[PDB]
Amino acid sequence: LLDVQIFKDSPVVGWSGSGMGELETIGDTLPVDTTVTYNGLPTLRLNVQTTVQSGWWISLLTLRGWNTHDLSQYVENGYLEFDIKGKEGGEDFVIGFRDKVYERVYGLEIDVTTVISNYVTVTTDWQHVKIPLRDLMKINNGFDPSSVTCLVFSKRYADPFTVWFSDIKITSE
Amino acid sequence: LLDVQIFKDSPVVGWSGSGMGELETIGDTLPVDTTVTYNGLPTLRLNVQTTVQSGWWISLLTLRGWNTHDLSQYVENGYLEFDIKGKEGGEDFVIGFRDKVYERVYGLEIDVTTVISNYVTVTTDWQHVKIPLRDLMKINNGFDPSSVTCLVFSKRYADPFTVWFSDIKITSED
Amino acid sequence: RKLLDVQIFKDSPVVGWSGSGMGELETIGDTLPVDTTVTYNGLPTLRLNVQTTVQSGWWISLLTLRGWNTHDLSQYVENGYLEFDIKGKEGGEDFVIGFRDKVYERVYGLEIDVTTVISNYVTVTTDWQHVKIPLRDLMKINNGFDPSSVTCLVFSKRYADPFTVWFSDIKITSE
Amino acid sequence: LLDVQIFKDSPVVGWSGSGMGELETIGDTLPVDTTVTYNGLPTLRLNVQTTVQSGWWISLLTLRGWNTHDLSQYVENGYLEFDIKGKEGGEDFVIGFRDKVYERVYGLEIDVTTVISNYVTVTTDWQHVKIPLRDLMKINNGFDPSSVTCLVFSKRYADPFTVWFSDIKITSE
Repeated sequence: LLDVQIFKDSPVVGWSGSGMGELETIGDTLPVDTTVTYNGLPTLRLNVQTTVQSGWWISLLTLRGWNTHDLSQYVENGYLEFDIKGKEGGEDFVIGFRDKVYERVYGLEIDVTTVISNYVTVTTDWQHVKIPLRDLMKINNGFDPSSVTCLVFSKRYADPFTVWFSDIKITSE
Repeated sequence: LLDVQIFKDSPVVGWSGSGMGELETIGDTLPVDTTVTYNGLPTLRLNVQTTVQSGWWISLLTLRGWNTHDLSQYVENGYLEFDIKGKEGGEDFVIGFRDKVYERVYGLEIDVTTVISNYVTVTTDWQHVKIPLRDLMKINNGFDPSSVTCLVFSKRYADPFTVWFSDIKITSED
Repeated sequence: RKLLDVQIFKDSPVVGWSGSGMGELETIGDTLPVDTTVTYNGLPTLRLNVQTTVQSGWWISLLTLRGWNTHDLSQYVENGYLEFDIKGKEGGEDFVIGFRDKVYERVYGLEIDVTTVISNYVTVTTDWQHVKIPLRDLMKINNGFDPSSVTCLVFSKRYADPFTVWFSDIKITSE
Repeated sequence: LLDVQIFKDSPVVGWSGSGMGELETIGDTLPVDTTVTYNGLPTLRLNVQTTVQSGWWISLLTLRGWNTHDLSQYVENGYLEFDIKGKEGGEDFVIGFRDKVYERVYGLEIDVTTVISNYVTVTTDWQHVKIPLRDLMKINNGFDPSSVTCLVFSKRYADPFTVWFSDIKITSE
C-alpha cells in the first residue's frame, strides 16, 4: 500500500501566514529553499523572521489541493514522516492535520496536533522523523481521518526560528 | 493505454477570445511561442495584456476539432497533465473541460473547472503538473465525459498576466 | 532638374511608428518588422501583418521619410508615383495607404493624412505584383495637405480583418 | 565574408536618450546631419547639449531592428570601424555592443564597452578608426556575440560635447 507525498521538491498549494507578517511566505505558501538542498532535492523553509506578540501564525500544506483525502486506512499503523534540519537547534511548534465535515456542527474543519518536540530534539542537522498516525488521529474530538484536507504547522511559543524540510509524506504498510 | 495530446508543438483548432480584445490571440487561437522553447518544443502562450473590466476571456483548445471524444475510461485514474512557466509568478485562472449533449436541456455544453492555483503555485519556472480527472469530472452537474469537446481556460481574477505551456496531454493507464 | 528617386524602404528597417489597439499589429520596437526569410529580387521585404482581429478598431503604420522630418515633395505631385511591389498571404487583402504632413500655422489640423484604399490600385495575389500610385490623385482634395511638408507614408486599418502582406522597394518616382 | 552596416546614410532604429533630455535626439534616435557631409554621404551626430548632472545618457543603434544577429564568426579578427570628427577635440565616451540571452540569469541584455579615447584622441578632423572585436567581446563577463542586438554609446565624463560619424560598419575576414 501507497505513499503520499505532502512535499517533495516544489511549493505546495496552500496557505501559510501570520498576524503582522512574521512568517516568511511567498504567495502565501511556504518559501521553497534551493540554496540549501538535501538528497539532491531542495527543501521546504519554515521561517518565522521576528518575535510574534500577535501570538499567531499558521501553515496549511494541502494534500489534494483543498480536497479531502480518505486516510482512514493509514491510521492504525501509519506515519507522517520526513526530514528536518534547523537554524540553531532546540526549536519547537505544532504539527498536524485538519479535516472537513459539513455535517458536524461544533466544528467544520478540526485540527489534530502535536508538538514536534515529542518526536524530536532539533539539531543543526538533518534527521529523519516519523510520527505514528495512531496517536493524533485518536482523541474523540471528532476528527474524521477519512476527510483530511491538510497538514498543519502552527505557533507554539512566540519565538522566531527557522527550520527546513524534505520529503514530507505519509506511509503505512 | 493511450495518450491524448491536446497540444504539442503547433497551434490548436479552437477558439479563444476576450471582451475588449484583452486576450492575446492569433486568428482566434492562442499564439504559439517559438522564441521561448521548452525541451526542444515551442510552447503555447496564454497571455492577457491589460486589465479586463469586461470581466471576460476564454480559451477553448479542442480535442477533436470540435468533435466529441469519449473519455469515460480515462476518468477513473486519469490526469490532464502539462508544464508551465509564468511571466512574473503566482498567476491564476480557470481550467477544465466542456462537453456537448443534445438531448440534455438545461445545458448544451457544460464546463467543468478548477482554478489552477489548487494544483500549483506558479514560478518564473518550469514545473510539471497533473490534474486528477476524477476530481473534476465528478460533481453530478451533468457533465458527460464520453462527450468532451475540449479544454478550457477562462478568467478568474481580472488581472493581467502571461503564462506558458508544454506538452498538454491527457494520460491514464490500463 | 531631370529627377531623383525617394526610397521609403529598400532593405533595412524604417524609423517610424506603427502600433495598434490591443497589439494586433506585428511590431518590433514599433516599426514594422523586416522579413529575412521571404526575400524578393535579392532584397528583403517589409512585413505588414495583423495577426488577429481588430476589436479595437485601429491600427496604423507610419513609415517616415526623413526621420520625421518635413520633406518637400511639391515638385513630384503632378507627375509623381508612389510605387513598389506587393505579395500577400492569401489574396484580396485591403487597407489604407498614404501620407501624413506637418504644418504649424494651420489650426484645424497639424498633421494631416491623404489616403487611398490600395484596392483601387490593385487586387492582391499570392504573388508579386508591382504597382504605381499617382501622387496627383491623393495630394489633391482641398483638405489642406501641404505636399511640401510631408513627414511620412502611412498604412492604416480599413476592415477589421486579419491578414499579412509584403513589400519591396517602396519609393516615390516622377520625371 | 560580408560587411555589416550599422549606419550609412539614414537614421537608425533604436533608442538613445538622456536624463533631463541633455542628449540631442529626435524620435528617440540620433539625428542625421545633412549640412555636415563626409564623402558624399551625411553623418550621424552624437551631440550632448548641456552638462549632465542626472549622470546618464545612452544610445543604442540596432543592428537588425532589435533582432539578434550572430557575430561569433567575426570576433577573432573583427573590427567595429568608422570615421569621426568632433566639435572641438579631445572628447570621450563609451562605445560597444549589447546582446540578449533569455536563459541567462544575472543579466538579460549585457554590454561590452570601451572608451574611444583608447583607439583615438579626437580632432576637429576626420579620422578613420578600427576597433578589434577581439578586445571587447572577450572578458568572461558572459557576453554572447552570437546574439548581439546593438551598438552602444553611453556617458563617460559628464561634459557636454558633440561628434559626427560616418560609415559605421563591422568588417572582418
